[PDB]
Amino acid sequence: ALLRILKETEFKKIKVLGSGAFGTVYKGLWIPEGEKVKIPVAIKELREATSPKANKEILDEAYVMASVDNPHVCRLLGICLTSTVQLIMQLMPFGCLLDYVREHKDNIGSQYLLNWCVQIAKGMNYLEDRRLVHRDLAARNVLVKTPQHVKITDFGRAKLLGAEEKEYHAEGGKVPIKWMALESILHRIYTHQSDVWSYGVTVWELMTFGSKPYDGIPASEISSILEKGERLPQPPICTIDVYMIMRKCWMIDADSRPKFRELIIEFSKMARDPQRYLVIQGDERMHLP
Repeated sequence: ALLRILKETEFKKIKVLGSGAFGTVYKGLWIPEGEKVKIPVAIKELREATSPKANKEILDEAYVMASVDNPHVCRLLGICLTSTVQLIMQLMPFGCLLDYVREHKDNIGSQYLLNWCVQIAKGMNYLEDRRLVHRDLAARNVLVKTPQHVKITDFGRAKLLGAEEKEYHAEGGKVPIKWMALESILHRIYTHQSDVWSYGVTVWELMTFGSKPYDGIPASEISSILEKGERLPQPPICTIDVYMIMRKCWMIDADSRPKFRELIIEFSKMARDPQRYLVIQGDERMHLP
């Protein structure tokens, strides 16, 4: 019902935006048959797998994906199954949040930063409610609909847990070490609470205006430094209150980390009085479109 099935006659890939492990993302146009509307979209065309899923398997997954409906998660709008699988998704015109904060850092104030933290927490809480573990939360995977509104995107790593499953046990390959919880690095275990760890790193990326975490430190050494108790440093604009939330996200004991529902509450409080919680030079003079 929520998932639209498209024919190749109903959309066009216009411009390549990027490529990754699972396929290629395009800017495109969706012109639904008979509807007399033209809708800007993102299209991801998936690479051919060694063992392609049957169409029935693909549609079953797509119907679940299409049902993920939250203001802060990028939604699958439709799918086309031909020689390739093409996913038609909401278009976030401003690109990823990491590049955005690097490009516009001189004009980003406390209100925007804290609002973004709230929105990301709300999106993640919704995913948790849907039993989805994202597994790749990072500023590069948060997309910008408008400067005032961001959406988390799943590029293919998200996993649905069974009603009685509390963990996803991964099967190896390339992983974003510097965003991962220790239990994920050491044991390939992923949970909603390991997503919370990654949320903390994502917030750190934002508060440093797009700094690279553990810059210059080899990925192979990360688990070692985490075990010693080392963590990402307090961003200069962060009050102790904000940094202490981030540090709680990186507790070794996963159940000692905040829940996303708690993060929504705490950052919502702070977003109501942003200059109390982040100290940015010239904050009251900045402006975004």
